[PDB]
Amino acid sequence: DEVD
Amino acid sequence: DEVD
Amino acid sequence: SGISLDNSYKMDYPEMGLCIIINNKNFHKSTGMTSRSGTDVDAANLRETFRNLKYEVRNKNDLTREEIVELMRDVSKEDHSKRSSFVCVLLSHGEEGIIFGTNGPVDLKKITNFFRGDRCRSLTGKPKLFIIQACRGTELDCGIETHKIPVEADFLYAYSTAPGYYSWRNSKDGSWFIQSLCAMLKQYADKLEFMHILTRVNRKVATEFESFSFDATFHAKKQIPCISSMLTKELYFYHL
Amino acid sequence: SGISLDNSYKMDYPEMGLCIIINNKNFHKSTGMTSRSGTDVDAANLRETFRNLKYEVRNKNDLTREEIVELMRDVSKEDHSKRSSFVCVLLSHGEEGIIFGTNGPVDLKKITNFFRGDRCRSLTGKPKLFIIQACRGTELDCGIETHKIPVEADFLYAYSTAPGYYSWRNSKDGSWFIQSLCAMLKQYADKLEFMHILTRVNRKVATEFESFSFDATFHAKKQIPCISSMLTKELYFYHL
Ligand code: NA
Ligand code: NA
Repeated sequence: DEVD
Repeated sequence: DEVD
Repeated sequence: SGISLDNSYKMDYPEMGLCIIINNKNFHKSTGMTSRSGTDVDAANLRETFRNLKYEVRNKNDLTREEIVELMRDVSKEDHSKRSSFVCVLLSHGEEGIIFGTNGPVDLKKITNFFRGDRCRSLTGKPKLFIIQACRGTELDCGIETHKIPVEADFLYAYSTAPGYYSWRNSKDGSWFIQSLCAMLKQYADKLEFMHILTRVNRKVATEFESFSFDATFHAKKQIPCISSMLTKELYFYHL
Repeated sequence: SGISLDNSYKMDYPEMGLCIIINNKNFHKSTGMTSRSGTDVDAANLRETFRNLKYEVRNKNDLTREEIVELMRDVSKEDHSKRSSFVCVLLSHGEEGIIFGTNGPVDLKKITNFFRGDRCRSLTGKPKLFIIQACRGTELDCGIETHKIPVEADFLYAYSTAPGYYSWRNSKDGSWFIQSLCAMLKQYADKLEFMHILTRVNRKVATEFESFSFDATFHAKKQIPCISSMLTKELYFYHL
Protein backbone atom coordinates (compact mmCIF):
# COMPACT_ATOMS: atom_id res chain seq x y z
CA ASP A 1 0.00 0.00 0.00
CA GLU A 2 1.26 3.42 -1.09
CA VAL A 3 -0.24 6.92 -1.20
CA ASP A 4 -0.63 8.97 -4.35
CA ASP B 1 -32.41 38.24 -6.88
CA GLU B 2 -29.49 38.59 -4.47
CA VAL B 3 -26.29 36.63 -3.82
CA ASP B 4 -25.42 35.03 -0.51
CA SER C 1 -35.47 -16.33 6.36
CA GLY C 2 -34.96 -15.77 2.65
CA ILE C 3 -32.23 -13.90 0.80
CA SER C 4 -31.48 -10.48 2.28
CA LEU C 5 -30.05 -7.38 0.61
CA ASP C 6 -28.04 -4.65 2.31
CA ASN C 7 -27.97 -1.79 -0.21
CA SER C 8 -30.01 0.90 1.56
CA TYR C 9 -29.68 2.61 4.92
CA LYS C 10 -31.98 1.36 7.66
CA MET C 11 -34.57 4.16 7.94
CA ASP C 12 -37.10 2.40 10.20
CA TYR C 13 -35.61 3.31 13.55
CA PRO C 14 -38.27 4.69 15.93
CA GLU C 15 -37.27 8.21 14.83
CA MET C 16 -36.13 9.62 11.50
CA GLY C 17 -33.81 11.92 13.44
CA LEU C 18 -33.14 15.60 13.97
CA CYS C 19 -33.37 18.30 11.34
CA ILE C 20 -31.40 21.33 12.58
CA ILE C 21 -32.12 24.48 10.56
CA ILE C 22 -29.79 27.43 11.17
CA ASN C 23 -31.42 30.51 9.63
CA ASN C 24 -29.07 33.50 9.68
CA LYS C 25 -30.86 36.58 8.38
CA ASN C 26 -29.51 39.55 10.37
CA PHE C 27 -25.77 40.07 10.78
CA HIS C 28 -23.84 42.27 13.20
CA LYS C 29 -23.26 45.62 11.54
CA SER C 30 -19.49 45.44 12.08
CA THR C 31 -19.29 42.39 9.81
CA GLY C 32 -20.60 44.44 6.91
CA MET C 33 -22.85 41.56 5.81
CA THR C 34 -26.24 42.36 4.33
CA SER C 35 -29.54 41.03 5.62
CA ARG C 36 -30.58 37.89 3.74
CA SER C 37 -34.08 38.87 2.64
CA GLY C 38 -36.14 35.82 1.72
CA THR C 39 -34.37 33.40 4.03
CA ASP C 40 -37.42 33.16 6.32
CA VAL C 41 -39.34 31.75 3.36
CA ASP C 42 -36.60 29.14 3.03
CA ALA C 43 -36.62 28.35 6.73
CA ALA C 44 -40.40 27.91 6.82
CA ASN C 45 -40.41 25.75 3.68
CA LEU C 46 -37.71 23.50 5.13
CA ARG C 47 -39.48 23.17 8.46
CA GLU C 48 -42.70 22.01 6.79
CA THR C 49 -40.95 19.78 4.26
CA PHE C 50 -38.94 17.92 6.86
CA ARG C 51 -41.87 17.82 9.27
CA ASN C 52 -43.76 15.84 6.65
CA LEU C 53 -40.80 13.46 6.40
CA LYS C 54 -41.20 12.93 10.19
CA TYR C 55 -37.98 14.67 11.24
CA GLU C 56 -37.78 16.35 14.63
CA VAL C 57 -37.16 19.86 13.30
CA ARG C 58 -35.37 22.54 15.34
CA ASN C 59 -35.23 26.03 13.83
CA LYS C 60 -32.56 28.41 15.12
CA ASN C 61 -32.35 32.03 14.02
CA ASP C 62 -29.47 34.52 13.93
CA LEU C 63 -26.76 32.51 15.69
CA THR C 64 -23.27 33.85 16.32
CA ARG C 65 -20.31 31.74 15.24
CA GLU C 66 -19.92 30.75 18.90
CA GLU C 67 -23.56 29.71 19.18
CA ILE C 68 -23.30 27.68 15.97
CA VAL C 69 -20.30 25.72 17.26
CA GLU C 70 -21.84 25.11 20.69
CA LEU C 71 -25.18 24.07 19.19
CA MET C 72 -23.57 21.55 16.87
CA ARG C 73 -21.28 20.27 19.65
CA ASP C 74 -24.29 19.79 21.91
CA VAL C 75 -26.34 18.08 19.19
CA SER C 76 -23.46 15.73 18.38
CA LYS C 77 -23.36 14.73 22.07
CA GLU C 78 -27.01 13.69 22.18
CA ASP C 79 -27.90 10.01 22.08
CA HIS C 80 -29.06 9.36 18.50
CA SER C 81 -29.36 5.58 19.02
CA LYS C 82 -33.10 5.56 18.20
CA ARG C 83 -32.70 7.90 15.20
CA SER C 84 -32.18 6.80 11.59
CA SER C 85 -30.31 9.83 10.31
CA PHE C 86 -29.23 13.39 11.02
CA VAL C 87 -29.94 16.50 8.94
CA CYS C 88 -28.47 19.99 9.30
CA VAL C 89 -29.51 22.90 7.08
CA LEU C 90 -27.33 26.02 6.98
CA LEU C 91 -28.75 29.24 5.54
CA SER C 92 -26.28 32.11 5.59
CA HIS C 93 -23.58 34.07 3.87
CA GLY C 94 -20.57 31.96 2.97
CA GLU C 95 -17.33 31.44 1.10
CA GLU C 96 -15.64 28.25 -0.02
CA GLY C 97 -15.50 26.04 3.05
CA ILE C 98 -17.07 28.68 5.30
CA ILE C 99 -20.49 29.62 6.70
CA PHE C 100 -21.11 32.88 8.56
CA GLY C 101 -22.40 33.23 12.05
CA THR C 102 -23.96 36.61 12.71
CA ASN C 103 -20.61 37.93 13.98
CA GLY C 104 -18.11 36.07 11.83
CA PRO C 105 -17.28 32.91 9.92
CA VAL C 106 -17.32 29.25 10.90
CA ASP C 107 -15.35 26.53 9.13
CA LEU C 108 -17.80 24.02 7.67
CA LYS C 109 -15.32 21.28 8.55
CA LYS C 110 -15.42 22.28 12.23
CA ILE C 111 -19.21 21.86 12.20
CA THR C 112 -19.27 18.54 10.36
CA ASN C 113 -16.33 17.04 12.28
CA PHE C 114 -18.48 16.82 15.42
CA PHE C 115 -20.42 14.08 13.62
CA ARG C 116 -17.47 11.98 12.42
CA GLY C 117 -17.92 8.23 12.72
CA ASP C 118 -15.46 8.19 15.62
CA ARG C 119 -16.81 11.28 17.42
CA CYS C 120 -20.59 10.67 17.38
CA ARG C 121 -20.95 6.94 17.93
CA SER C 122 -24.77 6.88 17.91
CA LEU C 123 -24.69 8.12 14.30
CA THR C 124 -21.90 5.80 13.11
CA GLY C 125 -23.13 4.00 9.98
CA LYS C 126 -26.06 6.39 9.65
CA PRO C 127 -26.51 9.08 6.96
CA LYS C 128 -25.45 12.57 8.03
CA LEU C 129 -26.88 15.16 5.64
CA PHE C 130 -25.64 18.74 5.47
CA ILE C 131 -27.62 21.09 3.23
CA ILE C 132 -25.86 24.40 2.59
CA GLN C 133 -27.45 27.51 1.08
CA ALA C 134 -24.51 29.93 1.02
CA CYS C 135 -22.02 31.31 -1.46
CA ARG C 136 -18.85 29.35 -2.15
CA GLY C 137 -16.99 32.26 -3.70
CA THR C 138 -17.72 35.08 -6.13
CA GLU C 139 -17.79 33.48 -9.57
CA LEU C 140 -20.89 33.96 -11.72
CA ASP C 141 -22.20 31.38 -14.19
CA CYS C 142 -23.06 33.09 -17.50
CA GLY C 143 -24.75 29.95 -18.84
CA ILE C 144 -24.92 28.74 -22.43
CA GLU C 145 -27.83 28.73 -24.85
CA THR C 146 -29.55 25.44 -25.66
CA HIS C 147 -10.34 1.36 11.87
CA LYS C 148 -13.43 -0.37 10.48
CA ILE C 149 -15.25 2.34 8.53
CA PRO C 150 -13.74 5.71 7.56
CA VAL C 151 -14.61 8.56 9.90
CA GLU C 152 -15.67 10.60 6.84
CA ALA C 153 -18.03 7.89 5.55
CA ASP C 154 -21.81 8.38 5.47
CA PHE C 155 -21.81 12.17 5.00
CA LEU C 156 -23.73 13.93 2.25
CA TYR C 157 -23.19 17.62 1.50
CA ALA C 158 -25.95 19.08 -0.68
CA TYR C 159 -24.40 22.37 -1.76
CA SER C 160 -26.60 25.03 -3.35
CA THR C 161 -23.91 25.96 -5.87
CA ALA C 162 -20.71 24.80 -7.52
CA PRO C 163 -17.30 25.34 -5.87
CA GLY C 164 -16.11 28.92 -6.14
CA TYR C 165 -19.50 30.33 -7.17
CA TYR C 166 -22.04 32.71 -5.77
CA SER C 167 -25.40 31.25 -4.77
CA TRP C 168 -28.65 33.05 -5.57
CA ARG C 169 -31.45 34.00 -3.18
CA ASN C 170 -34.65 35.76 -4.22
CA SER C 171 -35.89 38.23 -1.61
CA LYS C 172 -39.54 37.31 -2.30
CA ASP C 173 -39.47 33.60 -3.18
CA GLY C 174 -36.52 32.29 -1.16
CA SER C 175 -33.35 30.78 -2.53
CA TRP C 176 -33.38 28.98 -5.86
CA PHE C 177 -31.86 25.88 -4.28
CA ILE C 178 -34.01 25.63 -1.17
CA GLN C 179 -37.18 26.34 -3.18
CA SER C 180 -36.34 23.55 -5.59
CA LEU C 181 -35.15 21.17 -2.89
CA CYS C 182 -38.37 21.42 -0.90
CA ALA C 183 -40.51 21.07 -4.03
CA MET C 184 -38.64 17.94 -5.11
CA LEU C 185 -38.71 16.42 -1.62
CA LYS C 186 -42.46 17.09 -1.49
CA GLN C 187 -43.05 15.41 -4.85
CA TYR C 188 -40.57 12.52 -4.74
CA ALA C 189 -39.60 11.60 -1.16
CA ASP C 190 -42.11 8.72 -1.23
CA LYS C 191 -40.84 7.53 -4.64
CA LEU C 192 -37.14 8.21 -5.37
CA GLU C 193 -33.77 7.52 -3.79
CA PHE C 194 -32.20 10.68 -2.39
CA MET C 195 -29.46 11.09 -5.02
CA HIS C 196 -32.17 10.94 -7.70
CA ILE C 197 -34.19 13.57 -5.82
CA LEU C 198 -31.12 15.81 -5.64
CA THR C 199 -30.47 15.27 -9.35
CA ARG C 200 -33.99 16.60 -10.04
CA VAL C 201 -33.10 19.60 -7.86
CA ASN C 202 -29.98 20.12 -9.98
CA ARG C 203 -32.10 20.16 -13.15
CA LYS C 204 -34.79 22.42 -11.70
CA VAL C 205 -32.25 24.99 -10.50
CA ALA C 206 -30.26 24.81 -13.73
CA THR C 207 -33.22 25.16 -16.07
CA GLU C 208 -35.92 27.22 -14.33
CA PHE C 209 -33.91 30.08 -12.75
CA GLU C 210 -31.95 33.00 -14.19
CA SER C 211 -30.99 36.20 -12.39
CA PHE C 212 -32.49 39.58 -13.26
CA SER C 213 -30.45 42.63 -12.32
CA PHE C 214 -30.11 46.26 -13.35
CA ASP C 215 -26.38 45.65 -12.88
CA ALA C 216 -24.91 44.06 -16.02
CA THR C 217 -22.33 42.22 -13.90
CA PHE C 218 -25.04 40.27 -12.05
CA HIS C 219 -27.68 39.99 -14.79
CA ALA C 220 -28.77 36.83 -16.65
CA LYS C 221 -26.68 34.47 -14.50
CA LYS C 222 -27.32 30.77 -13.90
CA GLN C 223 -26.66 28.30 -11.08
CA ILE C 224 -25.98 24.58 -10.73
CA PRO C 225 -26.04 22.95 -7.26
CA CYS C 226 -23.37 20.46 -6.21
CA ILE C 227 -24.06 17.06 -4.62
CA SER C 228 -21.09 15.75 -2.63
CA SER C 229 -21.72 12.18 -1.49
CA MET C 230 -19.67 10.08 0.86
CA LEU C 231 -22.69 7.85 1.47
CA THR C 232 -22.19 4.09 1.39
CA LYS C 233 -25.82 3.08 0.76
CA GLU C 234 -28.99 4.21 -0.97
CA LEU C 235 -31.15 6.56 1.08
CA TYR C 236 -34.95 6.39 0.95
CA PHE C 237 -36.96 8.52 3.33
CA TYR C 238 -39.71 5.89 3.41
CA HIS C 239 -39.52 2.26 4.54
CA LEU C 240 -41.56 -0.88 3.93
CA SER D 1 -47.20 9.10 -29.19
CA GLY D 2 -47.88 8.39 -25.53
CA ILE D 3 -46.61 10.13 -22.41
CA SER D 4 -42.86 10.78 -22.47
CA LEU D 5 -40.43 11.17 -19.56
CA ASP D 6 -37.21 13.18 -19.60
CA ASN D 7 -35.35 12.06 -16.48
CA SER D 8 -32.31 10.28 -17.93
CA TYR D 9 -29.57 11.34 -20.32
CA LYS D 10 -29.94 10.17 -23.90
CA MET D 11 -27.32 7.41 -24.17
CA ASP D 12 -28.34 5.95 -27.56
CA TYR D 13 -26.31 8.23 -29.80
CA PRO D 14 -24.33 6.22 -32.39
CA GLU D 15 -21.34 6.32 -30.02
CA MET D 16 -21.06 6.19 -26.24
CA GLY D 17 -18.16 8.63 -26.52
CA LEU D 18 -14.48 8.88 -25.68
CA CYS D 19 -12.81 7.47 -22.59
CA ILE D 20 -9.47 9.26 -22.15
CA ILE D 21 -7.19 7.51 -19.63
CA ILE D 22 -4.11 9.46 -18.52
CA ASN D 23 -1.79 7.00 -16.77
CA ASN D 24 1.15 8.80 -15.14
CA LYS D 25 3.55 6.27 -13.64
CA ASN D 26 7.07 7.70 -14.09
CA PHE D 27 7.85 11.27 -13.07
CA HIS D 28 10.80 13.49 -13.93
CA LYS D 29 13.44 13.05 -11.25
CA SER D 30 13.61 16.79 -10.55
CA THR D 31 9.99 16.75 -9.36
CA GLY D 32 10.91 14.35 -6.58
CA MET D 33 7.73 12.32 -7.21
CA THR D 34 7.85 8.56 -6.76
CA SER D 35 6.89 6.03 -9.41
CA ARG D 36 3.26 4.95 -9.01
CA SER D 37 3.67 1.18 -8.89
CA GLY D 38 0.41 -0.59 -9.65
CA THR D 39 -1.04 2.13 -11.86
CA ASP D 40 -0.63 -0.03 -14.99
CA VAL D 41 -3.02 -2.52 -13.40
CA ASP D 42 -5.48 0.35 -12.98
CA ALA D 43 -5.00 1.55 -16.53
CA ALA D 44 -5.55 -1.92 -18.00
CA ASN D 45 -8.62 -2.55 -15.84
CA LEU D 46 -10.15 0.76 -16.91
CA ARG D 47 -9.43 0.13 -20.58
CA GLU D 48 -11.21 -3.23 -20.49
CA THR D 49 -14.08 -2.01 -18.32
CA PHE D 50 -14.89 0.94 -20.53
CA ARG D 51 -14.31 -1.09 -23.69
CA ASN D 52 -17.13 -3.36 -22.57
CA LEU D 53 -19.32 -0.30 -22.07
CA LYS D 54 -18.59 0.54 -25.75
CA TYR D 55 -16.46 3.63 -25.11
CA GLU D 56 -13.75 4.58 -27.58
CA VAL D 57 -10.86 4.26 -25.14
CA ARG D 58 -7.58 6.16 -25.57
CA ASN D 59 -4.78 5.32 -23.13
CA LYS D 60 -2.00 7.88 -22.68
CA ASN D 61 1.06 7.22 -20.55
CA ASP D 62 3.49 9.54 -18.77
CA LEU D 63 2.31 12.92 -20.05
CA THR D 64 3.92 16.20 -19.06
CA ARG D 65 1.70 18.98 -17.75
CA GLU D 66 1.99 20.58 -21.19
CA GLU D 67 0.95 17.38 -22.95
CA ILE D 68 -2.02 16.97 -20.60
CA VAL D 69 -3.31 20.47 -21.35
CA GLU D 70 -2.82 20.14 -25.12
CA LEU D 71 -4.43 16.70 -25.19
CA MET D 72 -7.51 17.89 -23.33
CA ARG D 73 -7.69 21.07 -25.44
CA ASP D 74 -7.53 18.97 -28.61
CA VAL D 75 -10.13 16.48 -27.37
CA SER D 76 -12.49 19.30 -26.39
CA LYS D 77 -12.21 20.65 -29.95
CA GLU D 78 -13.31 17.39 -31.57
CA ASP D 79 -16.85 17.06 -32.88
CA HIS D 80 -18.70 15.00 -30.25
CA SER D 81 -22.10 15.42 -31.94
CA LYS D 82 -22.54 11.66 -32.45
CA ARG D 83 -21.32 10.79 -28.93
CA SER D 84 -23.53 10.36 -25.86
CA SER D 85 -21.01 11.30 -23.20
CA PHE D 86 -17.38 12.01 -22.40
CA VAL D 87 -15.16 10.26 -19.85
CA CYS D 88 -11.69 11.24 -18.64
CA VAL D 89 -9.72 9.16 -16.12
CA LEU D 90 -6.72 10.73 -14.39
CA LEU D 91 -4.22 8.49 -12.60
CA SER D 92 -1.39 10.40 -10.97
CA HIS D 93 0.00 12.15 -7.95
CA GLY D 94 -2.16 15.03 -6.78
CA GLU D 95 -3.14 17.60 -4.19
CA GLU D 96 -6.44 19.33 -3.59
CA GLY D 97 -7.50 20.71 -6.95
CA ILE D 98 -4.34 19.50 -8.69
CA ILE D 99 -3.13 16.56 -10.80
CA PHE D 100 0.53 16.06 -11.69
CA GLY D 101 1.96 15.83 -15.14
CA THR D 102 5.30 14.06 -15.24
CA ASN D 103 7.11 17.41 -14.87
CA GLY D 104 4.74 19.40 -12.67
CA PRO D 105 1.17 20.07 -11.63
CA VAL D 106 -1.95 20.87 -13.62
CA ASP D 107 -5.02 22.60 -12.20
CA LEU D 108 -7.98 20.22 -12.45
CA LYS D 109 -10.16 23.22 -13.24
CA LYS D 110 -8.01 24.08 -16.26
CA ILE D 111 -8.58 20.56 -17.62
CA THR D 112 -12.32 20.44 -16.98
CA ASN D 113 -12.97 24.01 -18.18
CA PHE D 114 -12.23 22.95 -21.77
CA PHE D 115 -15.49 20.98 -21.61
CA ARG D 116 -17.74 23.72 -20.19
CA GLY D 117 -21.20 23.94 -21.73
CA ASP D 118 -20.17 27.12 -23.53
CA ARG D 119 -16.72 25.94 -24.66
CA CYS D 120 -17.48 22.45 -26.05
CA ARG D 121 -20.83 22.83 -27.78
CA SER D 122 -21.05 19.23 -29.05
CA LEU D 123 -21.07 18.04 -25.42
CA THR D 124 -23.53 20.65 -24.12
CA GLY D 125 -26.31 18.82 -22.27
CA LYS D 126 -24.29 15.61 -22.22
CA PRO D 127 -22.67 13.99 -19.16
CA LYS D 128 -18.98 14.80 -18.73
CA LEU D 129 -17.38 12.35 -16.28
CA PHE D 130 -14.01 12.94 -14.65
CA ILE D 131 -12.62 10.06 -12.60
CA ILE D 132 -9.64 11.04 -10.46
CA GLN D 133 -7.27 8.63 -8.69
CA ALA D 134 -4.89 11.04 -6.95
CA CYS D 135 -4.30 12.44 -3.49
CA ARG D 136 -6.25 15.51 -2.41
CA GLY D 137 -3.94 16.37 0.46
CA THR D 138 -2.10 14.54 3.24
CA GLU D 139 -4.76 13.68 5.81
CA LEU D 140 -5.14 10.05 6.86
CA ASP D 141 -8.45 8.45 7.87
CA CYS D 142 -7.97 6.40 11.05
CA GLY D 143 -11.44 4.87 10.75
CA ILE D 144 -13.77 3.81 13.55
CA GLU D 145 -14.71 0.34 14.75
CA THR D 146 -18.16 -1.04 13.93
CA HIS D 147 -27.64 31.84 -20.52
CA LYS D 148 -29.86 28.76 -20.81
CA ILE D 149 -28.03 26.06 -18.86
CA PRO D 150 -25.10 26.70 -16.48
CA VAL D 151 -21.68 26.17 -18.01
CA GLU D 152 -20.81 23.95 -15.02
CA ALA D 153 -23.89 21.74 -15.45
CA ASP D 154 -23.62 18.08 -16.48
CA PHE D 155 -20.20 17.38 -14.93
CA LEU D 156 -19.53 14.49 -12.57
CA TYR D 157 -16.28 14.23 -10.62
CA ALA D 158 -15.74 10.76 -9.15
CA TYR D 159 -12.92 11.42 -6.68
CA SER D 160 -11.04 8.48 -5.19
CA THR D 161 -10.88 10.12 -1.77
CA ALA D 162 -12.38 12.81 0.42
CA PRO D 163 -11.19 16.44 0.23
CA GLY D 164 -7.85 16.96 1.94
CA TYR D 165 -7.01 13.25 2.16
CA TYR D 166 -4.41 10.92 0.78
CA SER D 167 -5.59 8.27 -1.67
CA TRP D 168 -4.30 4.70 -1.48
CA ARG D 169 -2.73 2.63 -4.26
CA ASN D 170 -1.55 -0.96 -3.87
CA SER D 171 1.58 -1.71 -5.87
CA LYS D 172 0.34 -5.22 -6.74
CA ASP D 173 -3.45 -4.87 -7.03
CA GLY D 174 -3.89 -1.29 -8.26
CA SER D 175 -5.63 1.51 -6.44
CA TRP D 176 -8.43 0.75 -4.00
CA PHE D 177 -10.77 3.11 -5.84
CA ILE D 178 -10.06 2.05 -9.42
CA GLN D 179 -10.19 -1.64 -8.45
CA SER D 180 -13.59 -1.16 -6.84
CA LEU D 181 -14.89 1.12 -9.59
CA CYS D 182 -14.13 -1.36 -12.35
CA ALA D 183 -15.59 -4.26 -10.36
CA MET D 184 -18.81 -2.36 -9.72
CA LEU D 185 -19.10 -1.16 -13.32
CA LYS D 186 -18.58 -4.76 -14.47
CA GLN D 187 -21.30 -6.07 -12.16
CA TYR D 188 -23.88 -3.27 -12.31
CA ALA D 189 -23.53 -1.15 -15.46
CA ASP D 190 -26.37 -3.11 -17.09
CA LYS D 191 -28.57 -2.77 -13.98
CA LEU D 192 -28.01 0.41 -11.90
CA GLU D 193 -28.00 4.16 -12.41
CA PHE D 194 -24.49 5.59 -12.19
CA MET D 195 -24.86 7.32 -8.81
CA HIS D 196 -26.00 3.99 -7.35
CA ILE D 197 -22.98 2.26 -8.91
CA LEU D 198 -20.68 4.89 -7.39
CA THR D 199 -22.39 4.47 -4.02
CA ARG D 200 -21.51 0.75 -4.17
CA VAL D 201 -17.92 1.80 -4.93
CA ASN D 202 -18.00 4.03 -1.84
CA ARG D 203 -19.11 1.08 0.31
CA LYS D 204 -16.60 -1.36 -1.20
CA VAL D 205 -13.68 1.01 -0.67
CA ALA D 206 -14.84 1.95 2.82
CA THR D 207 -15.40 -1.59 4.04
CA GLU D 208 -13.00 -3.92 2.21
CA PHE D 209 -9.70 -1.97 2.32
CA GLU D 210 -7.33 -0.99 5.13
CA SER D 211 -3.68 -0.01 4.79
CA PHE D 212 -0.85 -2.18 6.08
CA SER D 213 2.43 -0.43 6.83
CA PHE D 214 5.52 -0.95 8.95
CA ASP D 215 5.26 2.80 9.58
CA ALA D 216 2.79 3.48 12.40
CA THR D 217 1.86 6.82 10.80
CA PHE D 218 0.52 5.10 7.66
CA HIS D 219 -0.77 1.84 9.17
CA ALA D 220 -4.40 0.72 9.52
CA LYS D 221 -5.82 3.67 7.59
CA LYS D 222 -9.14 3.80 5.73
CA GLN D 223 -10.51 5.62 2.69
CA ILE D 224 -13.87 6.92 1.48
CA PRO D 225 -14.27 8.14 -2.13
CA CYS D 226 -16.15 11.34 -2.92
CA ILE D 227 -18.86 11.66 -5.60
CA SER D 228 -19.32 15.25 -6.79
CA SER D 229 -22.34 15.52 -9.08
CA MET D 230 -23.45 18.47 -11.14
CA LEU D 231 -25.48 16.13 -13.35
CA THR D 232 -29.02 17.13 -14.24
CA LYS D 233 -30.34 13.66 -15.18
CA GLU D 234 -29.98 10.00 -14.34
CA LEU D 235 -27.18 8.23 -16.18
CA TYR D 236 -27.54 4.62 -17.37
CA PHE D 237 -24.83 3.13 -19.53
CA TYR D 238 -27.40 0.95 -21.30
CA HIS D 239 -30.44 2.00 -23.34
CA LEU D 240 -33.70 0.35 -24.41
NA1 NA E 1 -29.75 29.04 -4.15
NA1 NA F 1 -7.65 4.67 -4.32
